Amino acid sequence: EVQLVQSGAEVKKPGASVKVSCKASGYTFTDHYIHWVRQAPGQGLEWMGWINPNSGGTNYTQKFKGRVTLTRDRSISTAYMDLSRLRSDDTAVYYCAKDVPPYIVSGWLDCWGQGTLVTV
Amino acid sequence: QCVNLTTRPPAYTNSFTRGVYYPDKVFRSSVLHSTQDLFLPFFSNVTWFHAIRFDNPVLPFNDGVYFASTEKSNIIRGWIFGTTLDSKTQSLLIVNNATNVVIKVCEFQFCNDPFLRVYSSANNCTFEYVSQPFLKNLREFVFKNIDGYFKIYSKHTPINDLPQGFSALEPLVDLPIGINITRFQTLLALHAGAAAYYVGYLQPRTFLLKYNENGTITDAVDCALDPLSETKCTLKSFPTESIVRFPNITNLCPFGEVFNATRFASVYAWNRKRISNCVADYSVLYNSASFSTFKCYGVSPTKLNDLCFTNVYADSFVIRGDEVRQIAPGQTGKIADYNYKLPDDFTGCVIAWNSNNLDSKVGGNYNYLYRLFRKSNLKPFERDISTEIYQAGSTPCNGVEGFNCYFPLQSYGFQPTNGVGYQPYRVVVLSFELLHAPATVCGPKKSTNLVKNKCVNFNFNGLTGTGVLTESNKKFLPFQQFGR
Amino acid sequence: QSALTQPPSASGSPGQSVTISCTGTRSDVDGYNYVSWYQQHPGKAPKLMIYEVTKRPSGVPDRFSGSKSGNTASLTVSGLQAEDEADYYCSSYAGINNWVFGGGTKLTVLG
Ligand SMILES: *[C@@H]1O[C@H](CO[C@@H]2O[C@@H](C)[C@@H](O)[C@@H](O)[C@@H]2O)[C@@H](O[C@@H]2O[C@H](CO)[C@@H](O)[C@H](O)[C@H]2NC(C)=O)[C@H](O)[C@H]1NC(C)=O
Ligand SMILES: *[C@@H]1O[C@H](CO[C@@H]2O[C@@H](C)[C@@H](O)[C@@H](O)[C@@H]2O)[C@@H](O[C@@H]2O[C@H](CO)[C@@H](O)[C@H](O)[C@H]2NC(C)=O)[C@H](O)[C@H]1NC(C)=O
Ligand SMILES: *[C@@H]1O[C@H](CO[C@@H]2O[C@@H](C)[C@@H](O)[C@@H](O)[C@@H]2O)[C@@H](O[C@@H]2O[C@H](CO)[C@@H](O)[C@H](O)[C@H]2NC(C)=O)[C@H](O)[C@H]1NC(C)=O
Ligand SMILES: *[C@@H]1O[C@H](CO)[C@@H](O[C@@H]2O[C@H](CO)[C@@H](O)[C@H](O)[C@H]2NC(C)=O)[C@H](O)[C@H]1NC(C)=O
Ligand SMILES: *[C@@H]1O[C@H](CO)[C@@H](O[C@@H]2O[C@H](CO)[C@@H](O)[C@H](O)[C@H]2NC(C)=O)[C@H](O)[C@H]1NC(C)=O
Ligand SMILES: *[C@@H]1O[C@H](CO)[C@@H](O)[C@H](O)[C@H]1NC(C)=O
Repeated sequence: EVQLVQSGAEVKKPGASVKVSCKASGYTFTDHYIHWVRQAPGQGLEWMGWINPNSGGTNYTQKFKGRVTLTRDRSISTAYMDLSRLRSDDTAVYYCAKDVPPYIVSGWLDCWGQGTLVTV
Repeated sequence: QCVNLTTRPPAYTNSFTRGVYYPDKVFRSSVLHSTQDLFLPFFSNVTWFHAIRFDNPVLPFNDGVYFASTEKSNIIRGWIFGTTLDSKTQSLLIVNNATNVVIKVCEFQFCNDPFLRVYSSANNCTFEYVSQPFLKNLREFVFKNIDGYFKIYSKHTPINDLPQGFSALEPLVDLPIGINITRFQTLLALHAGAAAYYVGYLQPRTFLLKYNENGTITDAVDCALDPLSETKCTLKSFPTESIVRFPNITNLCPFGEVFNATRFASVYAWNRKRISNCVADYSVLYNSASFSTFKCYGVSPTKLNDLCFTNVYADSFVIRGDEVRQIAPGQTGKIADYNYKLPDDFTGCVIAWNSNNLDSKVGGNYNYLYRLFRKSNLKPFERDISTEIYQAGSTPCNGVEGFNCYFPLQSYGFQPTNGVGYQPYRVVVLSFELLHAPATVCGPKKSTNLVKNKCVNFNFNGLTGTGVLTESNKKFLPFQQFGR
Repeated sequence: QSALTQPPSASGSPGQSVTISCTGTRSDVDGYNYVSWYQQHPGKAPKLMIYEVTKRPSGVPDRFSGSKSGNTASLTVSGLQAEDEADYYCSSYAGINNWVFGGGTKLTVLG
């Protein structure tokens, strides 16, 4: 069994920022790309962008460019997401994920996190 | 740092009786011996250069050379030898200093007219040597090159045009270089003044030498020069046990700087270390306990102390657990394909030992990588270090990590909890090479004892025999080691 | 990028079959097999049902079955129960190193 655990809720204002953590246990951390998804309270899921825990290369959606940044720390095996242009339409629930193929990217997101509620 | 200068009918002088060296290391007393070797004829015509106007031409090297000089001031330092002398073949340099005679065999790129500022680079330096310096008083040298051996003889006599008389040249150096020589050139030291030197060439001749009471040569006749001399040659006138003795064991070979290194390297960028001109003790790293694998192919473990090879190499890795079985002739499995492959006709040894107490950490080493994706398999002993992204599709990557553009470099994850099969094993591979050159790497040679006043066998330095040994009162010259 | 569309709603009779659809998927030889389907119950995390258009992962009964043809993928359910009261989301590739989801279909069974 694989476990993913996210941090707690946050409340900010349209000038503040936010950081979200994601701790992984039960498997080999650096053999799986990690994706980020968002869900507004009562709408459909929206994809954000991915990260390679081995190298560190990333890629985003062109809509989010300039405001989001993804990082990792392998010693404690955690992944962080930073957002710094909070507005009224950024209240949401944020999720982690995990790919099936080991050294390849493909959006077969099988095991999910638990969701962080950011009520800006 | 590369200057050119040349602003310029050589004369000819007799060499009356000059250039008679010691053919071999044997002590003959009060004898008239006959020899057939490369000697310089009698009453020839040697060439008298004074290259300082300034020009140091490149001269031929037909079978050897006799070189004489008489300048008191130290202007002439050393010589350069080579075949093409232009950055594409090996070359030899004997430039000496005020207290050293350093000799180098390297791949040089010389200037137009080098002087002491002579060369621009040195790629592969395959020899080295340091000892006391070689250098009105006449100084004369003889250079020969046979069977990969370079031989230098010399003498120094004070005088007050070459003199008349006799002087024999004593052996000075014998080197196992192995290069091919057919042209040479001298080099001068410029802060100058006129410098004169004499050059002559050797030929196959037959001589009759005279050894006096103490082992020294005092006269000789060339057997072609005169009808009279030919007549002088025809008239020849004007078991209990076994002891093995061998020289001491000094030049031990550096195996402690490979097996006891502070930090090793990855597997995709491994390391190579040329080993030559040493005495290898192969039975000190077998009779041990650290190594858990000593697999040897092509030889026998206990026959490595009686063989000599031209060259020996050494390769180093750090890998994990159950992959050491892929380092063998005829294997595969993603580390013998893209990282390190052994030839089919291997002649060497493989030694691997566990190092879990030095290459693991509580968080993770995350420092040792290996290749994972590649287009084709590796040829034997081929290294790849580039990091271009592996295109697995039709669309060019353009140097971005994405959909069908994999990153071909993955890191080992080490920590002090994994079972055997996941812990770091350090690996060292020894390879032997033998081709066309005199063998330098050799094992130790034992020595037994010395018993006197008994009938025993003996093997003094390779001169096997049987008899009785007792102390005598004869006095050899310093370089003579045979008797007779 | 692209934009996938699927009907807002669907329904079926207990014991019948439903055929929730999807369309707009990337249609190219190199990137054809990249479709996935997820199911979510209210107030929970989604679940994986079908990836690699017809491959199925462990833990889900054989009743759920995906398919694809031409430009459109599709899901197929059989033996409907009262448990299949959830919202289903399509997912696909969208060209420039980016994946996209769909609007969602609520699957309703009446008793
Ligand atoms: C060859 O070696 C022997 C002795 O081996 C070594 O010599 C010591 C100096 C030291 O290096 C130890 O590791 C070995 O014992 C030499 O014989 C010795 O020579 C010294 C010089 O005066 C003399 O004081 C000793 O008594 C000698 N040894 C004995 C046992 O009497 C020998 O000289 C070496 N060969 C040459 C050519 O020097
Ligand atoms: C690699 O090193 C080992 C360890 O030798 C040690 O080196 C220093 C760190 C220091 O602690 C010394 O006191 C140790 O000797 C070598 O193993 C030694 O081999 C010699 C051989 O005569 C033996 O006398 C020592 O007892 C050995 N040391 C131990 C700890 O067992 C080993 O030989 C070295 N590798 C090679 C190829 O020589
Ligand atoms: C995220 O990845 C995209 C990848 O776009 C593709 O890149 C090639 C593999 C090729 O297939 C292109 O036709 C695709 O568009 C990056 O977009 C490219 O980035 C580089 C540098 O800007 C360059 O190849 C093109 O300009 C971009 N292609 C475009 C705009 O269509 C993009 O840069 C990546 N984002 C980040 C933050 O790294
Ligand atoms: C002369 O040139 C040689 C060539 O390097 C050098 O001689 C030094 O000799 C001492 C004693 O053997 C050692 O330090 C080295 O062998 C040489 N020095 C260096 C730095 O390698 C030296 O450069 C010159 N001078 C002398 C006095 O030898
Ligand atoms: C041959 O060697 C012997 C011994 O080394 C020489 O005899 C010595 O010669 C020196 C110098 O001539 C004298 O000072 C000694 O007194 C001699 N010793 C004895 C015991 O006589 C001899 O001279 C050498 N012969 C030649 C031709 O050089
Ligand atoms: C050769 O050497 C001698 C020198 O005494 C003499 O015969 C002559 O000058 C030289 N040159 C030639 C061409 O003979």
